[PDB]
Amino acid sequence: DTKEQRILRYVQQNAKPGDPQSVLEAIDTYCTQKEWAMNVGDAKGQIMDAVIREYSPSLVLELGAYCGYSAVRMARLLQPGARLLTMEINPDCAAITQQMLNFAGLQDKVTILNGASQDLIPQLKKKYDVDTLDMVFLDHWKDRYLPDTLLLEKCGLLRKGTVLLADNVIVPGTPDFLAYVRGSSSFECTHYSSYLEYMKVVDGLEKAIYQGP
Ligand SMILES: C[C@H](C[C@H]1O[C@@H](n2cnc3c(N)ncnc32)[C@H](O)[C@@H]1O)NC(=O)c1cc(-c2ccc(F)cc2)cc(O)c1O
Ligand SMILES: [Cl-]
Ligand SMILES: [Cl-]
Ligand SMILES: [Mg+2]
Repeated sequence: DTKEQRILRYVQQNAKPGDPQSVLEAIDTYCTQKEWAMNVGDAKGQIMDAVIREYSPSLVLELGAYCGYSAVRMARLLQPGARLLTMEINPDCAAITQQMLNFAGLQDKVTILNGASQDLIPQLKKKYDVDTLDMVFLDHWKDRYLPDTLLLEKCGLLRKGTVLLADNVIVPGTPDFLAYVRGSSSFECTHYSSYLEYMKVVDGLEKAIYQGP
């Protein structure tokens, strides 16, 4: 089996069904003590929590679900009736994410789509009945942050106030995306310095609020 399968099994055997916080704790324990994995982690995850609570978004889009850690993290703080859509290109990881959400009891709040963000984004309006997004969490391939931001705008999915929150802007790094949003009058940016998940290595989140054209 794979690392991701081991993580899922660990959660199933060390967390409480229907208890998202126990799921996050289980994943953090496994990744600290057993095998590292690219979940956003507790350090950055606390910042994410603070952002989600500030904005109380009704519709969030996540790019790059992996095992569902961040989807659990965000969805557990959404208000009743609010929704998360998350995309994952790797079919094995999409199935793990689905099962992780099911175990957490969040499956009614979250739709996990198996596919590439650049193919699925242009379908959101006609196929998934999306008007505009309140928040976007970018955590997929780092060289796709910029192209998919531009794609989101082209598709009419951003509104005044939409919050983009980007993981890994320092490690592995997303230098084109950071230069772009920081230099654009269409975004208001804030940098939240933190640490790479499960590691004593500096990383950060960037928040970029869309201001319109
Ligand atoms: C990119 C991955 C996260 C997931 O993104 C999905 N994905 C891809 N492209 C697409 C698409 N176009 N559409 C949808 N899903 C998509 C994929 O299949 C992964 O499951 N994340 C990382 O590689 C990542 C790596 C590190 C990292 C840091 C220090 C190191 F020494 C080594 C690795 C830390 C992090 O925090 C990460 O987030
Ligand atoms: Cl994650
Ligand atoms: Cl951490
Ligand atoms: Mg990441």
